[PDB]
Amino acid sequence: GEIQWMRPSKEVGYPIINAPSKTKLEPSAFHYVFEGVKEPAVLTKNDPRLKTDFEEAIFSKYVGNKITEVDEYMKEAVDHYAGQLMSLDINTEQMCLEDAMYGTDGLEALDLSTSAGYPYVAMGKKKRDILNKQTRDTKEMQKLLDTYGINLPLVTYVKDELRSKTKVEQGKSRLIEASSLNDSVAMRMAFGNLYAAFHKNPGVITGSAVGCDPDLFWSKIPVLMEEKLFAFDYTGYDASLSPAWFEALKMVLEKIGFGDRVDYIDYLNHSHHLYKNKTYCVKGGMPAGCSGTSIFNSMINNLIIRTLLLKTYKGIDLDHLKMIAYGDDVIASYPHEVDASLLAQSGKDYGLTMTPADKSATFETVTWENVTFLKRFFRADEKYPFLIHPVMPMKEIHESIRWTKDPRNTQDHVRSLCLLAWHNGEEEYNKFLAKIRSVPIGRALDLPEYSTLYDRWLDSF
Ligand code: NA
Repeated sequence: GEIQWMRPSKEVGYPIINAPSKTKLEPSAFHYVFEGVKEPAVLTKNDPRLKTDFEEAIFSKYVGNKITEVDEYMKEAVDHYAGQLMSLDINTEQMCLEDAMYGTDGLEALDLSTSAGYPYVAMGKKKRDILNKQTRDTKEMQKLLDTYGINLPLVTYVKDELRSKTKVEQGKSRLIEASSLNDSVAMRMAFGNLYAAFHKNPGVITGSAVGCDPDLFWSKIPVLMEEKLFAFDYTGYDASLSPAWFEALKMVLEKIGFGDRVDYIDYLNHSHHLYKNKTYCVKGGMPAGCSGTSIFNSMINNLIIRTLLLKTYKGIDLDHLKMIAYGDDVIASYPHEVDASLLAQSGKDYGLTMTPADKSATFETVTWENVTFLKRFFRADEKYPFLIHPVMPMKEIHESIRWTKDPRNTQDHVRSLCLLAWHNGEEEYNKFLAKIRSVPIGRALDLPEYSTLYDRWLDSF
């Protein structure tokens, strides 16, 4: 991805957009009960903690575009992945406005919380004023579509979240490039059934895990994998995507029956954004921060891995590549060992920066013992080995519980963390609960005991 130009929005007929400058994150009642080192990300140029230009830092993610056209290796990758998706008999029919808005089997309703984007953000109009869960009214939305159309600028927001001290000082805050409600709705009408099919089929055929439930899905992943695992991390995946990857995605869509609306992919590839009082044009790069792009980023990841394997290992049998992606995150396997370091080298030529899995200093063999997916390790249950626990280390959980964004959601926040932590074992879980109950706020919470969670897990299969 590359920024073509940037300048005063006024010069191009757009208004100044107002975005919060103060974090909603504040120390929680557990701030001194647990260890942690993360702080709220810098949200403005004037933040005292900054040690470099903020504007430069947040847009440095656009490293440029390494490739223009789709080569022969990418074409083969497209043919193989598209052929694989064809086995799912995905309904190519457009989804009606109602379901696209309020959800249906395999697709959740629009998030009434998130931004409505332009121009609604500048008109002070919220989603709550357009959508009616109880009525499932599409009248209002339909008139807004007719009035403002599609292909609207994306509203850029800085993400309010915890970051390491280094990322804070270097102003390395992540961004949210919100699509207008109009575009979000139009894209779900065009691809709604595709989204539903992926959400309903997490695994090695879709090569996707979006919409998955780790508590249950972890037990299914191992049997789908080939003998030798391989993985790696990407540095700034979304922003690094070159225009060629978007063209390869359109080819996949065309082959599976959506050639009808590949134009929507262009909107993601060549897009314009509004940030504060400026407007800018980007070539390449997947608009980041929102879930609406999770599926497309996952599909593209399937194309990238296939391409690098074909380019690095002529004669590779893709029918035996078994991988599952969630955006840029991935767990993959093949019957034979492969060299991730070599694959990373090939990746540079395609505009991708690949590094050792889980932040290792060197590319080491990936095993069921050290592999992680969505930050969770895999651990067989002591009593029932066939049941696999998704294990997220307590470090991140401890980092999270030390801050709060709303005193009213304290119990939901802590309960969600408990659902993650108990997988670490009864001993660790009880220590976690004991510390929570060492302060008044914690003692007033209704939290599940270990045996209660273990029983509920067994009863969920
Ligand atoms: Na873009």
